[PDB]
Amino acid sequence: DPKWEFPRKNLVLGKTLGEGEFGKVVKATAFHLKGRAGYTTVAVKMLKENASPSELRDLLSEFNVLKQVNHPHVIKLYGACSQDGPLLLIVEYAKYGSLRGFLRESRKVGPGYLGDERALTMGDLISFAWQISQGMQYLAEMKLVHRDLAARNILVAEGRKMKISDFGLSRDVYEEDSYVKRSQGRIPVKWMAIESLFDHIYTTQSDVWSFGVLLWEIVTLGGNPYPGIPPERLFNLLKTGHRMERPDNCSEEMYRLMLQCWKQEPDKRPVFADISKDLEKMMVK
Amino acid sequence: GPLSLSVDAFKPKWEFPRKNLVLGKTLGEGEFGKVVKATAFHLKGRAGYTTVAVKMLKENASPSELRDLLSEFNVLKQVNHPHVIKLYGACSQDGPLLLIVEYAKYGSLRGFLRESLTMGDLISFAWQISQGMQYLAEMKLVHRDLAARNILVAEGRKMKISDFGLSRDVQGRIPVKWMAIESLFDHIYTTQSDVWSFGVLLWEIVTLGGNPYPGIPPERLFNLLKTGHRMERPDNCSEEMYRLMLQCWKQEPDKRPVFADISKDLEKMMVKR
Ligand SMILES: CO[C@]1(C(=O)N[C@@H](C)c2ccc(-n3cc(F)cn3)nc2)CC[C@H](c2nc(C)cc(Nc3cc(C)[nH]n3)n2)CC1
Ligand SMILES: CO[C@]1(C(=O)N[C@@H](C)c2ccc(-n3cc(F)cn3)nc2)CC[C@H](c2nc(C)cc(Nc3cc(C)[nH]n3)n2)CC1
Repeated sequence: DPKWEFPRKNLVLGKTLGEGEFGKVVKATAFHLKGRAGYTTVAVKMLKENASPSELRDLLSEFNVLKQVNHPHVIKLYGACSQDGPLLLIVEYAKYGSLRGFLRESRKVGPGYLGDERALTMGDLISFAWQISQGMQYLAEMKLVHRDLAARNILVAEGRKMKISDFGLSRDVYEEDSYVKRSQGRIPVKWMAIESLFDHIYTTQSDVWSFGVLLWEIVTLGGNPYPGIPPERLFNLLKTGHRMERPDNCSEEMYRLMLQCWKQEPDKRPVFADISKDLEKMMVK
Repeated sequence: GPLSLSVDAFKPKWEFPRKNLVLGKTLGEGEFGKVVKATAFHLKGRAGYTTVAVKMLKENASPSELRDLLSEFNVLKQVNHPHVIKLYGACSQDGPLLLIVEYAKYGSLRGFLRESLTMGDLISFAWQISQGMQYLAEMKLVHRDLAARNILVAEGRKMKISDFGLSRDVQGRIPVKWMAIESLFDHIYTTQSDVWSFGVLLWEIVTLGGNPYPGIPPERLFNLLKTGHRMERPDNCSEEMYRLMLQCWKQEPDKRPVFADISKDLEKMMVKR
């Protein structure tokens, strides 16, 4: 595609920001990038030499999705180097890294959580959730289930701006408002809705479940969900009716919103436009 | 679904009591799971403590990971061969799912070779793997993920085939650089695609844990293999051995050798030394 193909000579790759088993994200710089003069700091998502067909299909799918979606709280695609070399995916540089990493740092790093850029209040945590909810509102409007919504997969940009990232597992759902796969999914079990885990059904309403898990991560400052519980235990735990308890540092109003997101029946959960309104009513109060 | 049924089913011959397992140091770990050394008291009617390896999931494990671990348990109950990694059992009643397997002291074959052995030792390793694969092929088991990282090196340098989480009897998460051409283009996995992968494993042995297709990205390999290209003859490799690699990488699966032929070729190399 000529609108997205970037000259490889103009990209210069730097240090590794982080790494999986099959791929990595490196800090980079790009010369003469989409009208800009000079160099621009960017992130490059790419595969390792041990890459599977599924990892390659997912990186290709992330590229496809990112060409079609533009939102202030969705990570911005600049382009790709995809001829005479490996597939390099050029995306916006979010300076604070993951939301999980950012929030876990605020425990350790002063001024820290307080109930400018390192001082956090409950007001700021609600704001972060609201930004992500606004991005998911838009992504649900585009007929697009993210599936892997979690605090490790949100990035934190300049001005503490939330950027939904890691679109490799996201699927189109124009067909039937649902994505169903026969085989087992690669979403971590502790972020999955009950119908996704048991029945393999992924909708906007299972992204609402996952968002509920993200809310819990946000208020506990990057907590590990279902702490100490093996992931195989989630099948029986969720079926019988159990959900994560109210974390210390969380209002009744916020916990009701979490419990709403984790209703067994997906029609009884709130849509992303309602979630945005709840968080607005929390903010103003 | 399939996994909720398996998990529930999974929760006597293979149930090891948790109180007799003492987990030791971590041997290594991926994103979603780890392998730890342990001591097992009264393991399968054996006196005292037996050193074992324990595979457990990490707490961000997916359904895919959990299925693979249960699938490995399912496969390893049906197989017993000196060059396949032995299952002793599982802890399923007391906390997380622990899979208890044979302990091989030197780690992965890839890691063993990268530390480094004569050409006779290298040919002996390829033969052992080929023997275990001849056994697996006879048991109707396609391994799928044959590679030097998925072979373990036990005491006396005995090769153990391992990592049975992706094996199937009779989308894709096997790395592109080890997959057969019909696997790449048609998603077909047979004994003859294990042969292809063994050929890549054979290349890894003679290079002392080399990275296959070095400086070619996996995305470009599809069209290089389709057109006819293969890896050239590596250094410290005979004409006889390279010919055996090239035949494992024939496009048509019928033209590739079976594992009896491979073993027979390797038996004929060692007797001529
Ligand atoms: C959560 O993401 C990180 C990580 O460790 N990811 C692992 C788990 C990971 C797994 C698979 C693959 N794959 C990449 C592929 F192409 C395929 N898989 N890459 C990485 C940790 C945070 C890191 C980062 N740190 C800082 C300080 C800034 C920053 N800015 C960014 C990052 C981006 C994309 N834009 N701007 N990113 C990015 C990588
Ligand atoms: C290739 O295997 C190692 C590794 O780092 N693997 C990573 C990449 C990895 C990924 C996923 C999971 N998962 C485990 C799960 F349950 C799910 N995923 N575990 C580990 C490196 C070698 C290490 C080892 N070192 C030594 C010195 C000895 C040794 N002996 C053994 C090992 C066994 C099984 N029996 N005896 N093993 C075992 C782990």
